[PDB]
Amino acid sequence: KYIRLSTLYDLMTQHWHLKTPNLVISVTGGAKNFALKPRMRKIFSRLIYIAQSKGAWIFTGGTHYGLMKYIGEVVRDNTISNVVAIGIAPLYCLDNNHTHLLLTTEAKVRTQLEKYISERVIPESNYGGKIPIVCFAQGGGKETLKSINVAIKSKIPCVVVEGSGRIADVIASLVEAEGTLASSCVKESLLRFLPRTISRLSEEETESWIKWIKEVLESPHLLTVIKIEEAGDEIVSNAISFALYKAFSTNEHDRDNWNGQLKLLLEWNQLDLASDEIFTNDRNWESADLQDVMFTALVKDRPKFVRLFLENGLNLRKFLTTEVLRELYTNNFSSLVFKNLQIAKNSYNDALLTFVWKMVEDFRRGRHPLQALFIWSVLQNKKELSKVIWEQTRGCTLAALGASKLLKSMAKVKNDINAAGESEELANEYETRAVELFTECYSNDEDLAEQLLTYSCEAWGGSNCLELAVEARDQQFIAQPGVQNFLSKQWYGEISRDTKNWKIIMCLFFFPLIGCGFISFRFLYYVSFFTSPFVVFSWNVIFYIAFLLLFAYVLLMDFQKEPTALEIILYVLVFVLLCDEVRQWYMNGSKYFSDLWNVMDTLAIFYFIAGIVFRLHSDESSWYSGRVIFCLDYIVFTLRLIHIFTVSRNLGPKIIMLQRMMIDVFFFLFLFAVWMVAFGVARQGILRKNEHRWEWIFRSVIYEPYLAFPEWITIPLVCIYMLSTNILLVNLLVAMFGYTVGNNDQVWKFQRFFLVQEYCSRLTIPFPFVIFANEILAWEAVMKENYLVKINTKANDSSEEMVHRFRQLDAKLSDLKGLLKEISSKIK
Amino acid sequence: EAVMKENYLVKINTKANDSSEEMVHRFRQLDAKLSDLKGLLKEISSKIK
Amino acid sequence: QGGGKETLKSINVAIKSKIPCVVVEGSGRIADVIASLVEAEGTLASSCVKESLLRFLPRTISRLSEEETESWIKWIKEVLESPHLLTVIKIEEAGDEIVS
Amino acid sequence: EAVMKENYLVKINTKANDSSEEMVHRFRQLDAKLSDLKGLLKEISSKIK
Ligand SMILES: CC(C)CCC[C@@H](C)[C@H]1CC[C@H]2[C@@H]3CC=C4C[C@@H](OC(=O)CCC(=O)O)CC[C@]4(C)[C@H]3CC[C@]12C
Ligand code: NA
Repeated sequence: KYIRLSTLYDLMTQHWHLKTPNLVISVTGGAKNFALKPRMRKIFSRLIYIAQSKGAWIFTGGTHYGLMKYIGEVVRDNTISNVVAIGIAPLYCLDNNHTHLLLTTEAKVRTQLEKYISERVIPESNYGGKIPIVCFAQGGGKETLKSINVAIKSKIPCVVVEGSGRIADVIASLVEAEGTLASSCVKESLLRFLPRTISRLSEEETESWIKWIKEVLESPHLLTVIKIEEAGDEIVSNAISFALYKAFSTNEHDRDNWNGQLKLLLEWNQLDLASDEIFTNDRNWESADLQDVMFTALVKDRPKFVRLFLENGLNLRKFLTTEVLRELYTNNFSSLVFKNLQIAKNSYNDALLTFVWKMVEDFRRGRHPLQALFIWSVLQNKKELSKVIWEQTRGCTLAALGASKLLKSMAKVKNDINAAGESEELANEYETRAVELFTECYSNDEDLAEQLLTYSCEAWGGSNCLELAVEARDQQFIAQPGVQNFLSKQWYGEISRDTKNWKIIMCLFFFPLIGCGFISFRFLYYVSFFTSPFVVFSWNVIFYIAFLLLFAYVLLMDFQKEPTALEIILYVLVFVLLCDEVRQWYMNGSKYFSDLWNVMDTLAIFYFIAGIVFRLHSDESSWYSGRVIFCLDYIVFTLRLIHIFTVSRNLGPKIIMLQRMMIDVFFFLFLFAVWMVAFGVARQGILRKNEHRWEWIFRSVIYEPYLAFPEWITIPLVCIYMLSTNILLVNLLVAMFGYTVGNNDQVWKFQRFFLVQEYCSRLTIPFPFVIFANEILAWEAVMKENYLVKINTKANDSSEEMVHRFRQLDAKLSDLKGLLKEISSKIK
Repeated sequence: EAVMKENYLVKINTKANDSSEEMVHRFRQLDAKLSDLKGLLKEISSKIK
Repeated sequence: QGGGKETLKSINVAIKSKIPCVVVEGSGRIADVIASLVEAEGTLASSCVKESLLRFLPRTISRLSEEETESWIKWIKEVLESPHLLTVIKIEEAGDEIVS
Repeated sequence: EAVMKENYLVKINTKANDSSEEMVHRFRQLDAKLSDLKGLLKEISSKIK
């Protein structure tokens, strides 16, 4: 949009586009030669994204050269994600990337434009109104120094310089000094950095450059320098906001209006500036009007200011009212994560997620409120902000684990794998946040720690800290030596673990040996003995062994025609071994039958009742058919006993090698039985009874290989006998090393934990008797307060980077020249 | 993709942190400030005689 | 650790009457004044007090009468008479066991 | 074995190399030499007036 020039604001901000909540000015002029360094393009591309986040205008020289060409390429590429680049200008080629072009006699409406903008009060009023202006200067020469004085002296826009240029490095080096307003220190410099420029024209304009700099350094509170040693991220935001704050602070009317300077420093991210110049206690504030600033410090994603307002005094359990919490979930809860929650609730349903999905619903519909703000910041992956709200929670061994479940149950939703990936790495540093918070709680009194593991929590998720870890599969928390000691103290029960291993077993046989000092547990010690799950599991093996020796005895000597007294006890003991399975039919959820060995125990009893049905029929055809499906069930009641010994010896590091291998041979024998059906058909289809068919053939083809003309066809038959023995032997050896593929220390201790806690979830009564059946938290606050001090003590290896140890040398080196130039002045 | 490209080309030349953590230029800027002393301290004695 | 009127009063009435020790740290308004005023000699700080004390706390001095602001010179010149009763907890004691 | 013992007890207290490679005392001896300046440079201005 060309406009020839020789007020402007009305036809271009009402008929064309929006307002301008920021306005950056890059003063370069038509310098065709410009070294866009990889640092100089870092400044003027972070600036475009900052201006995109604020919706600014960029006034620059509208020509197709230098930085002004590089600027226009970034505004072209960033109108797809609201910067408007207004350009003001042999003949220079025009930059074909400025959406509104404003073509000596033209750098006077540029000054007339910005002063009309800088005066223009707007009732949004975050910078006291008055539309913040920055003037970025980086070049050298005539028009650069002119554009600083006509900026600074007429009205007040800030100027920002960097350490790369001809005259920008002059003013970058002329701020750590005093030179009587630099009436003779200008020519001391300005030929060291630009010697060719001074010998071009008249001295009366070179004399004027002294005046052009003495009007600049009158106000050094409007000139921020971007040094070279700001060699990190966020250096343009640390320079604009540091410049904009100076022009705000020196209005001499915001001493009462300190609240304007806080929302300015909150619109940007200036923690170190706000903590030193606003929250420094020589100013009078009350810390009760901080509440509308805190509500914007959350929803505008300021995780560093929410820590600042809390450490400056803010009762968060009194700030978090219910209308404040519903302004978060209804307005400031992002719809993408909320639609991610519905898919998280349906396909992976859990008691925790039903509590959270109820919580987001009735907060979007209509107490422990601090445990609801922590949910708000952990759902949307506020990674630095949820670490701050976690530090205020009443019980933090719990809430670090429960948030680790809320992330990991949403880290499996594959709608956005990045958000499901950031939730996975955030939950790992809540596992790690809850490991060391527990080992510090376990390096102290261990009985005091284990009461916290089984706390009722007043229904945070309704679960304890230990049960929240096993459902979330937090392998780092459960494999620590604190919890694995607690299980071994639980599985041995009230018996001490220092007796021996065999010393308990020599007391199961002989009941008078418990009453002696032969067991060293901790009046009627037998109830403590026969309720610890070591002796419960030790009873249900020697009873199960003695079950089989009277199942074998009734199958050889007895079992003539009458179900005698030895079989009636064999009837009811199977029913005793059945009446716990109807309680194993409880707490199953149709997935505890998905281990392929609880079902073989349940199909064992269902194969036994058919032997009872076949028994009391008095005919010899079903009596012998009742003996045979008793004898085949004798194998299954041994394969349960063998599977007991298989697990209970290799319960340890070999529990991940086993039961991954067990499915791998379950797959291999399935591929064997598929091949035996194939080899049966190729045997039935060759030998006789060729067409002699009934439903005989549907049952003979299976069992017939188990009991067991060449014109050119015998040579592929052995090639089949090479191809068939390959693909079965390969599956045999793949089953041999399926455990190998796939932090190996933590993964077996959790699998060791999950099996014993499945057996600790059993009733802790022996087998024949199954038919018969808030000031402790004041101690964890000290362990909590020592830990929160410890995680902010951790800046040792950050401070071993001696860039502040070199900076305190620089303060002591600045102590020299500030105090040594005064030594020479008292001599003359 | 040009913005993702331009953020990346800035990033690969931003990477001089562990090169600049070698403080041989942080010692060199001390040497410039130490050269600021002797260039400006020998002139203190000359105005006394 | 603090700043203001009653903090500087509670040091002089400590030190001058009998001898309890005082311990300051590098975080505060007037505590950082006395933290920075131990590596120096200023003729008992009769004119070096106002060289500081507005750099660290500028709003505090423009509140009341000069005759009590003149007294703050006396309130500090009685403090730095005995620098053997005033230990400073510096920021660069960034480890364990710094209070002991 | 007392000589092999005495060389070893010296050796385990010799081991403060990687502790002393943390140059916080090498910066502290600069601070003593920087405190040597201001203790001896304010007296230069007082003999001129
Ligand atoms: C004389 C005949 C007829 C009876 C033989 C008795 C055994 C069948 C019993 C008595 C001793 C028992 C064992 C005693 C000690 C334990 C250790 C235990 O290993 C664990 O540490 C469990 C994991 C844990 O929670 O720490 C597993 C079961 C086991 C082998 C018991 C399994 C069955 C055993 C061998
Ligand atoms: Na075969």
